[PDB]
Amino acid sequence: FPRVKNWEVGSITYDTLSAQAQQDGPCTPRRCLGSLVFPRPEQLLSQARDFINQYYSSIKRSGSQAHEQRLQEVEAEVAATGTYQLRESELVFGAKQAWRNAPRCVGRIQWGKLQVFDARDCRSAQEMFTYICNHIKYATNRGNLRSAITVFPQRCPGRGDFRIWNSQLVRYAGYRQQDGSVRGDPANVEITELCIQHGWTPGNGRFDVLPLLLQAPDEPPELFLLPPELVLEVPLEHPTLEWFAALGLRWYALPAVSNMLLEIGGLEFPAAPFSGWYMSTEIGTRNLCDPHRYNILEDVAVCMDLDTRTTSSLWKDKAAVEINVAVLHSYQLAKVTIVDHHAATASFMKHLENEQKARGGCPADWAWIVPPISGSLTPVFHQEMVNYFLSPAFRYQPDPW
Amino acid sequence: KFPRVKNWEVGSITYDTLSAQAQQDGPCTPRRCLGSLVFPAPEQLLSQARDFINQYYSSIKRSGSQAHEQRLQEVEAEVAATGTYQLRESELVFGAKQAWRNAPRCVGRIQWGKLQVFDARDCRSAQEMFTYICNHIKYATNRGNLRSAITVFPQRCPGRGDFRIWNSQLVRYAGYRQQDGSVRGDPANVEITELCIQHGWTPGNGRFDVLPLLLQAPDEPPELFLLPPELVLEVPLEHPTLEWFAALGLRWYALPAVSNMLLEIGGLEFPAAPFSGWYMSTEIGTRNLCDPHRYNILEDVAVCMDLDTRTTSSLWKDKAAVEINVAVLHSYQLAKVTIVDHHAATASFMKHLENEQKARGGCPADWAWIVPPISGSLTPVFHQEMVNYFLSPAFRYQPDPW
Ligand code: HEM
Ligand code: HEM
Ligand SMILES: CCN(C)CCN1CCCc2cc(NC(=N)c3cccs3)ccc21
Ligand SMILES: CCN(C)CCN1CCCc2cc(NC(=N)c3cccs3)ccc21
Ligand SMILES: C[C@H](O)[C@H](O)[C@H]1CNc2nc(N)[nH]c(=O)c2N1
Ligand SMILES: C[C@H](O)[C@H](O)[C@H]1CNc2nc(N)[nH]c(=O)c2N1
Ligand SMILES: [Cl-]
Ligand SMILES: [Cl-]
Ligand SMILES: [Gd]
Ligand SMILES: [Gd]
Ligand SMILES: [Zn+2]
Repeated sequence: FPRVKNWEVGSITYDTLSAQAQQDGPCTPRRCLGSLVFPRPEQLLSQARDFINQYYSSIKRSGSQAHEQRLQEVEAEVAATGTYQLRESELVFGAKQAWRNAPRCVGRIQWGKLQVFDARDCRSAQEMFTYICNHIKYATNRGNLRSAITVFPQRCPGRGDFRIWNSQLVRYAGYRQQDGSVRGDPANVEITELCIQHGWTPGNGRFDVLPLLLQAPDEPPELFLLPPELVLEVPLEHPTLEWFAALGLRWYALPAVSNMLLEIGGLEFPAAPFSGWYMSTEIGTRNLCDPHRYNILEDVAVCMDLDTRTTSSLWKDKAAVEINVAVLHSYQLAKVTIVDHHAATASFMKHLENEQKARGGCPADWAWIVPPISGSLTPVFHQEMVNYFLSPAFRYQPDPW
Repeated sequence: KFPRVKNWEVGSITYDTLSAQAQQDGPCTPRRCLGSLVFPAPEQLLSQARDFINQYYSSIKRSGSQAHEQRLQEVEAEVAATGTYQLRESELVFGAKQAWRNAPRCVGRIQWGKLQVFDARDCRSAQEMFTYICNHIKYATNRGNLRSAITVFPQRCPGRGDFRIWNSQLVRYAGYRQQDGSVRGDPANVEITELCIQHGWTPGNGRFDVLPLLLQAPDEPPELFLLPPELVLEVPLEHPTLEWFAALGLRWYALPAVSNMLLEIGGLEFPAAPFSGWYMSTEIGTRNLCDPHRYNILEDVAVCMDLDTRTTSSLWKDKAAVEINVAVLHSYQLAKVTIVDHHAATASFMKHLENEQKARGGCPADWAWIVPPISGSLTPVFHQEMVNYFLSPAFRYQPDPW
């Protein structure tokens, strides 16, 4: 039972929950691979039993009545068909547990508040688009963002798969050059090349919201233009740097992850987009200041008249902080839900104490919980953490080509 | 079948073949990663020594030669006759550099080849130990132009107790448990402060009181020694544009000299071998001054800056910590004392990673320690995957002598 210390306070806890880890991670006694982003048929019934048992434990209903009974239908269901369907409540309870189990999510204090749009009866690329559109409208909610996941049908053999080709529902274009250099978002240059190579007419500039390459089983994808009134965006301005708005920066309101594979009770949903709301450092520090992203750090520093000629003026640090200040200011003025890295990390500490008394620990990936600016100024920096894989869970999956 | 490692900023990909040589085992399993934890028979002495000698004769391109096999037999024979063996002076110098080279949480390893090794293995008392230590401080400080050095005291050996330095660093500030349960001075040093007093030290009552050295000779109680004030170079902290900052009265010392770690070379153990380089500014500005459990100045600085401290989304914490690091850098440059900022230091660590990949096929690195505690993704190490593992020779932690 791994001993875990908080170095700010001196408190000690043991992670007893770690003892139930499943799909093994990448580390061995001889080397640690915790800093790697992507680390490297009678079985369906075993993962199926375990999830059903997890369900009835939560609802105070282990050992009696329907506990026995639901174990049988999935037995018989896989006996005849080779797979099974989840009760709508299970799909809801599995959805929330997989969020609860995501080691890299700092927002999990919210895990109990989630809206599951059951789209298991989906049947075409036109059906998805409206299911995605109800999601985006429901989650955006005029800027009062609400956590939501939409679950499309569970993959089966013999036929294809529902898969959203974009990493997120809202992404910006990336246009190349004679010199290769990208106008727009360099992270999305690939999916931008597939969107043009499928019908879309490429826009002019930096923040062109990409279309949507949606793919119904077996058939090639179809482009879908997003309603410009459905894509809530926030123009970026700074509370006191008057020229900041003139930089013409923007970001969208809804972070909606549309390529991860949701896995409940052994069933694999390759299309199950979840959305929440942003922590401000994601937009201000990574999206805008990463060297391989919008890479605006130096442009902002010039406007602040900072001394970029020496690293020890800390001009990068100063410009980055104001970029974050502008993100937070802009989202609040637009009345769009956003959380700063200080409040977010402090709620995660509260989440860890919650998870300690409830489940005896919490899987957390320290490198992704600590925010990308001001890490030791947040409490999670001084908190030792244990990282492992529990089920149900979200997983990464190969790109569909 | 070797770990593939990606740099996300540039796209490059390498494989860490050196990790397969990992001479020991860390805390992680396929079940669970514990990488974020701060603290994770002659035959066996023989194979450790054998591996080091192999290493030493590889570095001098005498791999598998006459001298090489001579030394193997010599060591084999001396472990048989005495239970231990003795390092040659050149072996000791090579082993101390390799221990630095191998330290996975050190971001300054671009420097690992430039290390001054003082051989103190003939040391005989606590009083002589004090003289070697004072010479180390004087040489490494060098009036502000810092030089990396290590002084290596007699090795652990059967029949005799250990040489130990009780202090965690050669220069530390006292932490006096005030009567409110609070602390005046550095709270990380309350324990060693209590010990110095208990061992005869007359304590001061300032925030920046330099601790005496508690030096333990084999099978002897520790003995108190005061550092000559003019040996301890300090930097008063001022800010280039915030003139009230000087009125905080903050100081820090020039020489970071870690004195409580164990140096391991070829199975031999040196419980007392203090080493010193120079500071990266974030250690002082972010960790030592702003950690809530250290000097914890962040809020008092933000109030003085007139930041809005009632709400977190004003980023007052971030703004105040950035100005504290600016003051640290400005002050050390003013005083002409070596210091490196986290941008320069992480840039040079990327070059070390590239040197080490051509040289040994990889480099053991602890990502959570290499990425600075502010502005992480603004430095290139943030976007570099890393493989953490233990190679020997090595610096290791060891239990406190008391
Ligand atoms: C409600 C506010 C939320 C906030 C502020 C938040 C914040 C974050 C952040 C900053 C990350 C860092 C990962 C990255 O940037 O690539 C992350 C990871 C993640 N989040 Fe959340 N999140 C929220 C809600 C949710 C919800 C509703 C779900 C799903 C139901 C979710 C699932 C995940 C997953 C799967 C990851 C990646 C975990 C991994 O790769 O191991 N989050 N979150
Ligand atoms: C010359 C400039 C140097 C710089 C800028 C530097 C920088 C650093 C920093 C920032 C850390 C993390 C420590 C912390 O945050 O508490 C560290 C760790 C460390 N450094 Fe260096 N260092 C330097 C020289 C040296 C030398 C000369 C040695 C030994 C001969 C050394 C050995 C170590 C070790 C053993 C650790 C801890 C590694 C571990 O616990 O696994 N460093 N260094
Ligand atoms: C490709 C970029 N990285 C590697 C993965 C993208 N991703 C993976 C899933 C977690 C994640 C979270 C955010 N932000 C959020 N707050 C949320 C998105 C959805 C619910 S909350 C943004 C991106 C990602
Ligand atoms: C005990 C507290 N933690 C765990 C480690 C503190 N420590 C010991 C390990 C290395 C270390 C390095 C620095 N800084 C430096 N630049 C140096 C010190 C000596 C040469 S360079 C400061 C403190 C520490
Ligand atoms: C190499 C390193 O693991 C990589 O840059 C990680 C570090 N931590 C991160 N943390 C979050 N939240 N998001 C990221 O993309 C990353 N990138
Ligand atoms: C618990 C956590 O691992 C701990 O606070 C670590 C994180 N990274 C660090 N990195 C450095 N360089 N020094 C430290 O003391 C720490 N502390
Ligand atoms: Cl994003
Ligand atoms: Cl220090
Ligand atoms: Gd101007
Ligand atoms: Gd001023
Ligand atoms: Zn690990």
